[PDB]
Amino acid sequence: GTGYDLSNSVFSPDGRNFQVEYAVKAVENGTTSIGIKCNDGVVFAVEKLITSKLLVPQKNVKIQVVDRHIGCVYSGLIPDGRHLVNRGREEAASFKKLYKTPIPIPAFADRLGQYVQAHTLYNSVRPFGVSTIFGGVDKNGAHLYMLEPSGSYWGYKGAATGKGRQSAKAELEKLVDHHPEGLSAREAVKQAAKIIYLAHEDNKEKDFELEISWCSLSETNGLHKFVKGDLLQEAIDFAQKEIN
Amino acid sequence: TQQPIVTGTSVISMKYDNGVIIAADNLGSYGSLLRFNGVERLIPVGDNTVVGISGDISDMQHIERLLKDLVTENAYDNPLADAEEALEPSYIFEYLATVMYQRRSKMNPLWNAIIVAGVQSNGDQFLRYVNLLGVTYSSPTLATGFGAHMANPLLRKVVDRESDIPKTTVQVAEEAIVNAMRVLYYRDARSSRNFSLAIIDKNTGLTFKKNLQVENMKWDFAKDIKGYGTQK
Repeated sequence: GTGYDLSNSVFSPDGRNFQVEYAVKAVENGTTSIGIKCNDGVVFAVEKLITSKLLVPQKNVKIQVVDRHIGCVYSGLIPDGRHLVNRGREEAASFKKLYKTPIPIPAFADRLGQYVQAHTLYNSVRPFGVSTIFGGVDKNGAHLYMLEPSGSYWGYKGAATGKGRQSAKAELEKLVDHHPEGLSAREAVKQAAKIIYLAHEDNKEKDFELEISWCSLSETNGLHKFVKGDLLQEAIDFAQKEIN
Repeated sequence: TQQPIVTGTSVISMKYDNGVIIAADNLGSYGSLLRFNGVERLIPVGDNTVVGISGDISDMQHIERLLKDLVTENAYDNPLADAEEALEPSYIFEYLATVMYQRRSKMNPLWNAIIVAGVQSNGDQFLRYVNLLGVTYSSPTLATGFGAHMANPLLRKVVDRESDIPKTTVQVAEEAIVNAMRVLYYRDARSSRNFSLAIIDKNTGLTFKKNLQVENMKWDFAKDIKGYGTQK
């Protein structure tokens, strides 16, 4: 309403920053983005909508890499989403030089959430308008976070954001109940795809493109790499099979 | 103003018809004391280039992260880049040239003698020298340091000019590399028996052999020799 927005660092008598909550409103309007934790990896899946037949698909991603082992995928406004991964990239690089070991996955969550926080702290600069699901495999195993534009991060077994986030979490809800273990890496590829099919029944106007990436201990060798080919076809056949 | 502390000695290399051979002894020498042994000189950068470094081990490690970060950077800002806009020797070579020149002009250089050897995306052999000074030249045979003087004239028989690259095979080149290593073990006090040897090919890729030894070490003429020149 009126008062205590116009700025993002002015409290109200309810203790709540208005501008920042509208930051979360921006993330809803963006595309359906999900990430799945497994006990040996992590799998990232995305709905990159097809906005024309003049678009070139699977050549514009919302997947980005951090170091060579941390996957990232964003919801919200697309170039804001670029900018925050860029920050990630400078920290990855810097940490790796000084200590000569990769960025730990818990270490990463702390550091990102703090830049988000320096921009919610000053009245003068805007906050971020994107969420970032991220994680990978390191020496202390797989771990998965989702970072809110509010300044907050938590561990998750399955994290979802975007418009079709209501449907995707409902499917993820089955995934936790049914496997306490978070599911094997291989089946979670075909799973990651299924959820995005059922969640594009809320962005049904347009066409979509599924791109999948993963980081797995014994199958992507602790490093991040794209999922392609026969594996990709299978994730598609599986999703398809079960929407029908 | 820097003085080197622990230094590596010598890198030898030459062209062949299907790639390049880069090799050097494994050693960290603190002056008179041969302090550190098994100190890997050859850092592979991607899998289509090996970058060899002799000189200061301090600046060796420092470059080792910056090259690994050069690939990590290539992955950044693109959907693919490891075969799509694949990495080339040419990028490394100039990256290294700019940095060492800038640091030398700030009067606190990077103290190395560098051989970049790989095969391009075009497949054309790339073999070029870069150093603290900022010197750059491309030659059919290269060697750094002491090997520059000593072992290189042996490699210059095998290939004289640049139009004599296709007459050397992988077998011919390698046999000569071993011969150059034999010379260096003998008559350099800061060479070591141990050596690593990377063979870069365009139709096969990287085979990297570790911990080879010099064979056919001749010393049976030494028993016969007596005195300092005159034996009373």
